[PDB]
Amino acid sequence: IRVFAIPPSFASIFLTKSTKLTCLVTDLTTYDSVTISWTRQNGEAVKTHTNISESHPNATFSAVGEASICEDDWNSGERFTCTVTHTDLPSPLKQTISRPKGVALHRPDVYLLPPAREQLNLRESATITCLVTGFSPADVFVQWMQRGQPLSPEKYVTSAPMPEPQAPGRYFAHSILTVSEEEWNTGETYTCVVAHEALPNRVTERTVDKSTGKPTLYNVSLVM
Amino acid sequence: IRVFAIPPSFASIFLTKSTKLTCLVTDLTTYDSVTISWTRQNGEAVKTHTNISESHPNATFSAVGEASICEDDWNSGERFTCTVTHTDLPSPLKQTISRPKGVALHRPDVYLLPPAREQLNLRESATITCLVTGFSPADVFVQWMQRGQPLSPEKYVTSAPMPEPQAPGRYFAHSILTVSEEEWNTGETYTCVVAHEALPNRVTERTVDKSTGKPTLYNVSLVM
Amino acid sequence: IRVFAIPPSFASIFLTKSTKLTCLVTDLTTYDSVTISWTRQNGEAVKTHTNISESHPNATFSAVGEASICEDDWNSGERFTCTVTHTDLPSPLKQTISRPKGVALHRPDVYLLPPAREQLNLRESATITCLVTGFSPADVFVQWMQRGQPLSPEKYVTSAPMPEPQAPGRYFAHSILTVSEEEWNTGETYTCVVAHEALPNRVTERTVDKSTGKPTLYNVSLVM
Amino acid sequence: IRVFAIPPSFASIFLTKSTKLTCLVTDLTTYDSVTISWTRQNGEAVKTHTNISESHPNATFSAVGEASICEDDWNSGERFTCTVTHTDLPSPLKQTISRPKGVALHRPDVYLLPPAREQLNLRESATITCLVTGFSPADVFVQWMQRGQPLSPEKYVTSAPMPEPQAPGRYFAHSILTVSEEEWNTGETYTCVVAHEALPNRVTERTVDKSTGKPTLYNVSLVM
Amino acid sequence: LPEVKVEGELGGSVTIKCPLPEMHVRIYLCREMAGSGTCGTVVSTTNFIKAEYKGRVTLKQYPRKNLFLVEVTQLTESDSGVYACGAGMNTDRGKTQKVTLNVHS
Amino acid sequence: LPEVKVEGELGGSVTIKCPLPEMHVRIYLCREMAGSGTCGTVVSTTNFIKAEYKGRVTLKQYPRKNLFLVEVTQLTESDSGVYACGAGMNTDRGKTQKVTLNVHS
Ligand SMILES: *[C@@H]1O[C@H](CO)[C@@H](O[C@@H]2O[C@H](CO)[C@@H](O)[C@H](O)[C@H]2NC(C)=O)[C@H](O)[C@H]1NC(C)=O
Ligand SMILES: *[C@@H]1O[C@H](CO)[C@@H](O[C@@H]2O[C@H](CO)[C@@H](O)[C@H](O)[C@H]2NC(C)=O)[C@H](O)[C@H]1NC(C)=O
Ligand SMILES: *[C@@H]1O[C@H](CO)[C@@H](O)[C@H](O)[C@H]1NC(C)=O
Ligand SMILES: *[C@@H]1O[C@H](CO)[C@@H](O)[C@H](O)[C@H]1NC(C)=O
Repeated sequence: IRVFAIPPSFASIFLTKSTKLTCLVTDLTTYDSVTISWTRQNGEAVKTHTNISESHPNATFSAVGEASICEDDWNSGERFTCTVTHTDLPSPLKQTISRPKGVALHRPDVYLLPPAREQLNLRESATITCLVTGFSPADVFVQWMQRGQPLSPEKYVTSAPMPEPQAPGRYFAHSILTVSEEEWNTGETYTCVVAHEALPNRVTERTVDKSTGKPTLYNVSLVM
Repeated sequence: IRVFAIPPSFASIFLTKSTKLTCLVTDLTTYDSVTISWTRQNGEAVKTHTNISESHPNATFSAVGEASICEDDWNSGERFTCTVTHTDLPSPLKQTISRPKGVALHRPDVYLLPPAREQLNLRESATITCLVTGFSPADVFVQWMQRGQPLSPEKYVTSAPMPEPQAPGRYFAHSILTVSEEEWNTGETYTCVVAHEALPNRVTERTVDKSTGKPTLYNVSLVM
Repeated sequence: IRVFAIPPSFASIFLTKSTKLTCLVTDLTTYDSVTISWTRQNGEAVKTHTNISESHPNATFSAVGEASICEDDWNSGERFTCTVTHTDLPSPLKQTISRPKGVALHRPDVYLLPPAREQLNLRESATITCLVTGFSPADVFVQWMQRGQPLSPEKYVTSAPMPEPQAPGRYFAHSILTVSEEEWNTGETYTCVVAHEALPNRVTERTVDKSTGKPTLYNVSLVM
Repeated sequence: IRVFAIPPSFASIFLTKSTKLTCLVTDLTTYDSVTISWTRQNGEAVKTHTNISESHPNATFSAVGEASICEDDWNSGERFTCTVTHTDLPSPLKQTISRPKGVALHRPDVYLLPPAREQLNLRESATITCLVTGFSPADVFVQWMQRGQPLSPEKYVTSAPMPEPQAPGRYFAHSILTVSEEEWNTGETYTCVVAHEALPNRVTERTVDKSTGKPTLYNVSLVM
Repeated sequence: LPEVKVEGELGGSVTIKCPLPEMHVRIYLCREMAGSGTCGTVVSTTNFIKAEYKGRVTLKQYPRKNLFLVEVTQLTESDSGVYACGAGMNTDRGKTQKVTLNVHS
Repeated sequence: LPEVKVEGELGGSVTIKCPLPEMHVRIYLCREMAGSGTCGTVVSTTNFIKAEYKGRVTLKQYPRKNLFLVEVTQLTESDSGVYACGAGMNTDRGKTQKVTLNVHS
């Protein structure tokens, strides 16, 4: 008997604006006519749990329970309880998931770096790098927007938050968007919007273009 | 004999992260033994109000009722009515409150302007303008950030959305921040942030500093 | 049972070169056989009104009375009262109208601002700002002149005097003129003129063109 | 018997804001207890004629009659009449003065010129010249304001409007302000405000400084 | 890059065919003034029809074949030049397709 | 041109004597920062008292002897430099009289 409860993640909440939680039931046989429901701390009821996951062909059972709620209830400290009943396990099953209170909050620092000159010389492809460092806890959502329209999510790769080597409790993450050099050389502007639950508006945007960082060459000083 | 309510505004929602339903009574002589409750289209009641107000000194009475609910229902358009019972009226008055469902949406365009040269000659102060144009509906929120920390709202002024003459339906607004000529001539980048429903993350930031329109490629200095 | 009057404003005086005394009736059911006359502190009557108004469709009646007199007496503070006679009221109502005699006077400061660079990239339009600050009382008149000929008032917008946070008593106002990026890039000097009582001739003009902040001593051109 | 009536001049009206007209009685003996009064077209009365001119020691009599009126009455076409009674001439005397209707109106053109280089080389004094040309009729009021405060009227000299040599009906005038060279070389700004009853706001201002008109010397063109 | 080299007749109307891209909201049919290296927007999705073309042009977008069509009603000698169409806030840095126009009369 | 070379003591108050000119409405007691060639207005008739000097200085004008007097209450090491006083909108192009200040403690 193994039933998994997945608390909502900030990345998913910001991505879908439709906060959801899942009670995944596994380690059981493929039996139909199951009963799954989500209940609050005081034992109330929730909406219907539609879109039940299909059974797996490897002699495993999958079921999901979705409870539509609003973020203030989840983040106010209220605790949820999942109800699972089955013929194999007639005893009711209860699981508790909530926010892990008791952690300090810090704001990330975003640094956007241009492609390497040697990479540009190949006159083939270019990679812009976004470095998010110093944020705690580990729940950062990174997205790339070219001209106000987000690029296909399959164009960039983001890294899981690995602990900062010198700073205990704080973390860092990476994000690489590979663009064609021709586009980058035409002045196309790219920005790295990052969402964290410690930022003032929980949103922050840093941009980069071919002219960003280039130094001054001529220092004309005409004297009379 | 009227009861006027105050529906939650987008500015209040984005400022407090809490949508609230509130209604006040007017044109009624001051009395007591009055209970105010909030109801919804579904029919069930909601949380109880608190913080009873006082009696207006112009021979009128007003009662305030607070009810905190999910903003999704307010956006969805749920019908919310507050019921007030008085002595002179035999039947309690009903006040239905709902958001207008269906408005052309257009993202606002922001433009920051640096202080005039003739103003930076008295060596006393400077005024920076954040100019928002092209946005429907007329629910916009503007605030100023310095060095990643918001400033006090008692040092800038924001106007009300005035309709655009050229494009009918579109509106425009203006925000002015009064700083010191010293501070402005000592770097100090200033950022105006605008929140609107048509915006992708409902957030938009722009910055201007003393050196913003420079070529940054050459540097001409006339010395005598 | 009220009769509200409209004293001449400084904006109207400077716009028409004719001070006029006007009063309207309100909260009275529509009727007829009503005569309106204007009287002064000295006691003698003045010219007869013309252009009888109509009946408001909200069960209210309004009568308008015009009287043209020298602005010097209005400034001097002569007491002007219009007398209206109705049937329901047995005694005609008296409405005294006088200018507040004694206000701190401060000349307004004007600042014209050129359109933002990011706006002159869509090659569609441009907005020029005339900014008036530091003036008491709140009677100011702004209009735009192009090539010595005034423009139509249906292509610029002026705000109402909003109190200055820093200096109490002082006010500020803003006027925006929407022109074309073409016209602005083809010279075309634009002038905003401000009329206030504290001004020496009650007139103040300033102009800005495409080339205003240039050194006009050297001319650097980067060509590749 | 010679009695002179002086219609108000636009220069005096703009200078004093207290429009006045004078009925000067001359060619009589120094006799006291005279009676002089001003009357309108319909025979009404005016205010008291205070400040009677003193008799002259050269066996001539001087008397002035002042009637305080407002400009719209004078400029609306209404005609005035002066009443003079004396022992030597018991017969009443009447004089009619008004605006000379039937003349075209044109706006002046103002050109402000800097001092001559040779005059500056003397390193002593400098003279700024204001040239007002092409205005009809001949009633122009010229004034000089350094920093918003008018300079002493005894510092500059203005010329009477002489007919334009090539343009019939139009006139031109001059005005010379002599300033110390030291002041002019320190960037002191001077302006020439001219008032005419054909200008849009009846006011126009042209300014001049040491840097006004100086041409560009350096044309730097750096190429890569 | 591509040139329709569209042709027409004096009077009547002519349709300009230009590609409708995605991830670009502002769509314009700029006119290449080619005077001081500046292009003036004739029409846009932001709603701006030049005064000289007011009441004579329209822009309809429909992502069926990834195409947006712009129609010019009436015709004048002035209507015989280049009308580069493109997207993005910067008008001079778009001009995805170039086209030419003339008059046959 | 003239220098009062006014002197004072720590604490208490010191009065700065500067000429009150005519045909000039704005009267200021600018402080010569002498950093990047810029002078910051300490006080003015337009009503602007620097934050560091807020509630400690005042400006009274009376054309009796063509003089306006400015009093500085309290005193700090910071209050030991040049305070050129002048008139006109441009603060750096006035500075009619120059003065120096110090502290004796
Ligand atoms: C200084 O040089 C610049 C660059 O040559 C001049 O800018 C040109 O001005 C003309 C009109 O006078 C325009 O037709 C050109 O388009 C401008 N060049 C660019 C690159 O836009 C400028 O006019 C010169 N200054 C003066 C006073 O003549
Ligand atoms: C280009 O040259 C100018 C003139 O030398 C530099 O302006 C100076 O900047 C420093 C601070 O960096 C100030 O202390 C000076 O007051 C400035 N000079 C003037 C006359 O105000 C400018 O900084 C140079 N540009 C860069 C990028 O260094
Ligand atoms: C640039 O020129 C200015 C003025 O001549 C000079 O002060 C400065 O040192 C120069 N920059 C460098 C890096 O030498
Ligand atoms: C100034 O320089 C520009 C750019 O090199 C050039 O086009 C122009 O002709 C020059 N001016 C004169 C008067 O030669």
